[PDB]
Amino acid sequence: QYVRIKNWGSGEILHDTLHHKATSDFTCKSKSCLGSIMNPKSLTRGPRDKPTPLEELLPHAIEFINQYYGSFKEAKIEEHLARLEAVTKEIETTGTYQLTLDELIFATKMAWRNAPRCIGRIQWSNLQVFDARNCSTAQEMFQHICRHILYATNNGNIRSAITVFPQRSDGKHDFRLWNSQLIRYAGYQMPDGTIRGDAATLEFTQLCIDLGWKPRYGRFDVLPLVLQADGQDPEVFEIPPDLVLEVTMEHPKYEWFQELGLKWYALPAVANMLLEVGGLEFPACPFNGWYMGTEIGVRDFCDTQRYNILEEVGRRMGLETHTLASLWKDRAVTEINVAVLHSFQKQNVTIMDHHTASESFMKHMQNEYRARGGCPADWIWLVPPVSGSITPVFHQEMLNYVLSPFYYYQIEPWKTHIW
Amino acid sequence: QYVRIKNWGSGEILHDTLHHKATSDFTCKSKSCLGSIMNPKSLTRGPRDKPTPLEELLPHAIEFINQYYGSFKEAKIEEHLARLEAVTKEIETTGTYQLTLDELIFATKMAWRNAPRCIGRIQWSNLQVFDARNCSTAQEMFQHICRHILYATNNGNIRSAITVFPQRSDGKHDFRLWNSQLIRYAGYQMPDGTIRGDAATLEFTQLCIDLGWKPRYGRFDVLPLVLQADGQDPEVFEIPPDLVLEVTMEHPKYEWFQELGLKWYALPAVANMLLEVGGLEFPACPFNGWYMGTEIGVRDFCDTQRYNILEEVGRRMGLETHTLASLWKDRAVTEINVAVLHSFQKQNVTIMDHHTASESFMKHMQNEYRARGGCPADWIWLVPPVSGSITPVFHQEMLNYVLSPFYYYQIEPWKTHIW
Ligand code: HEM
Ligand code: HEM
Ligand SMILES: C[C@H](O)[C@H](O)[C@H]1CNc2nc(N)[nH]c(=O)c2N1
Ligand SMILES: C[C@H](O)[C@H](O)[C@H]1CNc2nc(N)[nH]c(=O)c2N1
Ligand SMILES: CCCNC(=[NH2+])NCCC[C@H](N)C(=O)O
Ligand SMILES: CCCNC(=[NH2+])NCCC[C@H](N)C(=O)O
Ligand SMILES: [Zn+2]
Repeated sequence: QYVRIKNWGSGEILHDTLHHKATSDFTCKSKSCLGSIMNPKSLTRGPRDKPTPLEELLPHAIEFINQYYGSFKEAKIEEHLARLEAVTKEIETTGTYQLTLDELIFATKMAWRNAPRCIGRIQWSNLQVFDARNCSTAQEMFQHICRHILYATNNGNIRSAITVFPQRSDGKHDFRLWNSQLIRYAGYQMPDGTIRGDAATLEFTQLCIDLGWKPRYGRFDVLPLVLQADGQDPEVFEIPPDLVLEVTMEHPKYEWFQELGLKWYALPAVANMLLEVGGLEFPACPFNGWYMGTEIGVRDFCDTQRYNILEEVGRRMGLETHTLASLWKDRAVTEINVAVLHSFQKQNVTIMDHHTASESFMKHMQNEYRARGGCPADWIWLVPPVSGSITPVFHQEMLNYVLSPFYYYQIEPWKTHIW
Repeated sequence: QYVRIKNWGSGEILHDTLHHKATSDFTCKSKSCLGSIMNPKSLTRGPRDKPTPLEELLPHAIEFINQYYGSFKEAKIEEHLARLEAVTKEIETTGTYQLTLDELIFATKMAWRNAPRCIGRIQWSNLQVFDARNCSTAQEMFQHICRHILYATNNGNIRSAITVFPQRSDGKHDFRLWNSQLIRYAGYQMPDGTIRGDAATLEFTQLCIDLGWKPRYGRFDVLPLVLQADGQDPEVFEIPPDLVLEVTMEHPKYEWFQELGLKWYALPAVANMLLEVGGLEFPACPFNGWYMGTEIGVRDFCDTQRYNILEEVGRRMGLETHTLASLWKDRAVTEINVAVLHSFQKQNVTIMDHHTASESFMKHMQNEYRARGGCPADWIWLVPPVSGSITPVFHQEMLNYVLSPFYYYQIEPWKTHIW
């Protein structure tokens, strides 16, 4: 039956039945809870050595095809049954199968719809799908990505999109983007122990250098694309500068803000996740949506492990930077968030504030429970890194489980690659 | 073995072995996660009808006695073995047993030390224990509580303390405080649909009225003590006003802040939890520590389901109160937090800001892993309702499990009481 779920802000009660359709075991044990683990094996889908067993594949394929045709208003049994038969024959004859374009589209949106850590899921149906399942070379990958970045950016009017490269076969010819995001700044560990740029890309940045890339040693040096096609070693490609849209940071009151020399890319695109559907796994499917202010303002700029600009902004605000109890951090981070939002709007780059994001997600979660009696949600990721209880999602109890289709994490390509 | 746990702010890794000592099953399933549930049955310890089975009691009692004597630097096998024998005889002869004062003290501090939702646990060893296991009447309960409130308040220099009433026997003669907190404001649903006071005490407040208490219908009317002794019906007692220390709210810049007419009690004391130790359950053991700013500033004052004063403060700050994306809520809530801290310090009432609290907890969590290879922690409760990622605990992965001794929740007394 259903798990009773409550919203303490409204007192509203919901019944989750959808959690029944969950697959394998999640992160938490029978007597313990590992919900605050960032990368649990339950959310990861690693390497392959041989094809996936027919006994396993077929059952999943049937289920997905059933899910697909099931999502239709006005059924099509005929086509449905015909498709079931066709897929079976294909698995029998080929050892796998191919999704129709419409099923891929459906699958990409469902996997998004089933992403528990995503707060923008109310947009799940508005998604552009670029079919690159035909791709054969890295150069071709590079071309597909450039087309993706260009379409997505749309001169600042960001559009959600995903590019689907070839599915995994024997797992010995994997298409993979060694990048965590299509566009990201490099991090360099200076000779003086210092760190210039984004400390989070330190390892990858060093990899790019090892792959022959030339380090510019700047705080905001966009990293190269490191593409691996058909199991082949990775080839490094520079992204055409004209394609990378950026926003320079400035505050609508503090004119000294510009003097910080801050900026960020406008396109947030996850590059290293794997799409799972009907038995199939796509280890290469970069997708993107648009930014939520706090991602840049709070995390990227203020994380102690990222740009860490919070004390500097505090000093320039003339705050009691040495009195933790003065709440100067609360003050600074809020002004940084205003700079980030204001700067995007000014330059006409689509962005969304955390309050608005939280509010729309609640609307979505309600549609979901009403539509399919549930919505997989990770409270720990869905609550903004600032203003927690000030947002409605904080007061909402939720269930986190892995359905299918789904976007999994993967093991760092350079850790599991036979050069 | 150990569960590897990481802190993404420092990159530091920890090994949790302590989770091994966990008892029953927690909240989360094998394929689902219910970590965001406020009141899971795994954290609740309900009513009793008959004594607790000797087969169950004895094993737990032995374990606790072993834990107790084990916590000693320089062992005392002799006394240890002697105590094991004495407790056994007692269970055999009486059908239960009594803890020595020192074991009760030890047990109250361990149960605190084992509270995953508590951020002040670095103070776990500094706790005053008032032994009221001899109490027989409500009047006596009322006297013990008054003594507790007086000792704890200490004219503003708050001291942590707990009062332990008689343990449960057959569960048909339970000592219980029908209150959620020793000191709390009443909530009244006005005739006009409105709500005056604290909306969170609406039901209880109505109960008090039903028990003959006279409603003053004010925004800050301290509620009466509703004590139930030896299974007897609850008797209502007014708390001596002189004993309830309060702080009037005022901002160190906005002089209009006082015009809001806000104030809060200085003593946060949980009244309705149950202490569990060596097979024994104490359904009545009010305890207290001191406030952390955000509890009042963010939750009590700004929760939409509490006093909900956030838009009013926003208007009086002249903020774009109708433009959610302006981040006015971030601005107001921060000033309210400054009012709350400033007002407590001004009136010399012990209080702690969330930044300082988060920092000390990290120090504690480190002592714990180093001391006993673990620390049960609920990330969802331990992260402040504001400034999330700005605090170190947000970047710390943690394991949540129920050890013993432990402070459990209980079912609302008025739901399970034979009048
Ligand atoms: C259109 C607006 C969108 C917004 C505003 C949005 C917002 C977010 C945010 C705030 C995160 C948190 C990232 C972090 O904290 O590191 C996230 C994660 C995620 N989103 Fe969305 N999202 C959007 C679109 C998408 C799209 C188009 C997809 C996929 C087709 C998607 C899939 C996911 C997944 C899988 C994660 C998890 C990433 C991870 O675990 O690192 N999102 N999203
Ligand atoms: C001395 C300083 C203390 C501080 C600053 C502190 C702080 C906190 C805070 C912030 C909460 C959150 C309450 C909420 O959000 O509703 C909490 C919960 C809790 N604390 Fe502590 N605490 C302190 C002392 C104590 C003491 C003395 C005990 C017990 C002997 C204790 C046991 C617990 C327990 C069981 C909870 C859970 C309450 C619930 O689930 O509603 N704390 N504490
Ligand atoms: C340890 C903890 O799980 C980790 O810091 C999480 C918390 N919540 C988060 N939420 C989002 N959206 N993104 C993150 O990176 C994190 N980090
Ligand atoms: C739904 C969710 O569990 C609930 O709102 C929690 C979140 N974290 C919390 N954390 C603390 N300290 N106190 C609370 O009351 C809550 N409420
Ligand atoms: C990839 C689609 C979802 N994208 C998104 N809203 N942001 C999450 C990734 C960007 C990352 N949080 C950053 O600020 O660097
Ligand atoms: C009871 C000991 C722990 N107390 C404490 N620090 N606060 C939690 C209870 C008070 C509650 N959060 C309130 O602001 O109304
Ligand atoms: Zn869990």
